[PDB]
Amino acid sequence: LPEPLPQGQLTAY
Amino acid sequence: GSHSMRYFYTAMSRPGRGEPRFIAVGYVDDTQFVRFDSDAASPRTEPRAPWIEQEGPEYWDRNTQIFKTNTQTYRESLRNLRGYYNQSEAGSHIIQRMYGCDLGPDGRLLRGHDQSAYDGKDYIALNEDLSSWTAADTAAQITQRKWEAARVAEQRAAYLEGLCVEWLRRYLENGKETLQRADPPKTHVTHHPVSDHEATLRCWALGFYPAEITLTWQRDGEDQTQDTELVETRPAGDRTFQKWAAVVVPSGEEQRYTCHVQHEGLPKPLTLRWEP
Amino acid sequence: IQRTPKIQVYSRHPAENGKSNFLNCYVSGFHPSDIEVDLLKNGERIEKVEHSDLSFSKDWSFYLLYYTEFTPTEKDEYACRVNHVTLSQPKIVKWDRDM
Repeated sequence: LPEPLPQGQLTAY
Repeated sequence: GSHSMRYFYTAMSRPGRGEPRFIAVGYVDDTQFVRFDSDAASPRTEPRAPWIEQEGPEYWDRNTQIFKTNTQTYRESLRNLRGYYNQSEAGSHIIQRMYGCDLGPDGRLLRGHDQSAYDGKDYIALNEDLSSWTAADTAAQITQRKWEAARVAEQRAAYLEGLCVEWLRRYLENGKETLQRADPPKTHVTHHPVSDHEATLRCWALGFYPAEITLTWQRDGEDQTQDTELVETRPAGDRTFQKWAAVVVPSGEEQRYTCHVQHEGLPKPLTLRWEP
Repeated sequence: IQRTPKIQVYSRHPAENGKSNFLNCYVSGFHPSDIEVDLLKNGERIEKVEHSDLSFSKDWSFYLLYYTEFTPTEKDEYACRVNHVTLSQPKIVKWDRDM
């Protein structure tokens, strides 16, 4: 299983 | 034995040829088990090993959402990195990420990994502490600060110590007949004259899993490292791997050379000679 | 900065004339990821060729396996043909059953 999405906004680079 | 899980993400911009392509592949050791490709007719997470197929719809849709959202975010990241390096909108660029967890022989977390690169060069990496970042340059420093402000490391740590280990253990159990099976190399030594006074000795390892292997030639018990020609370990396509090592030796000195083979699947380390 | 592909051409199983096998071309160590790979039979492009999913090594370089079913004979010649931004012309590596 890959890293799940965070509860908030997925942080871009 | 010991085991690891890794996801490999690749995001590639292509100005004038649509939006950046995102691909993700998942591995346990040297076995790929999933893929996602944003360029597929109908982008979705797909099974690539038999033991993952028993996972339910819930799992496949969960993966797919993760990969769909990441596809969009990496597009933003590519825009951002082009700016951090003051690059023209004309060129194609790549962000890579590789991350996952390592377990020791008793199933415990050995360590986590989460590394990223831009155009093939180290960009930012999570330190072994899973708390702090190493940034390669002043561009990566912008990401570091953003990631520090957003408490990203805590998110990565929680995954690497939690879900990553838990799911790896599940996969190792489900695929135990292959994932926890080491197949030893089948070996032989060939002999090919190169001239009247020199011959090639080639030591072969075929059909082994996992890929990790040590193949060396010795002369009179001394390693012939600089004089050995050593090809990269290569996939056979049936899950197994192949490798060879070659040395060129004076004709008549063949019996002074020994091939040594170390592999997890061997009851004992191997010592081979040419057998006329 | 760019990295040129390494290329190996070989069979899945030890080759035996008249026996069905798989012809492999493993291209690795390259960057960026765009790459063109053909398998050739007697100098002609083979039509049904599959490849692995794009992935990469710890040094960030990419690797791909291209493959197709074939039946080796003593007279038929096989080869892999590769192009990449790093190459001025396509590079051809012949299949040698001893390599």
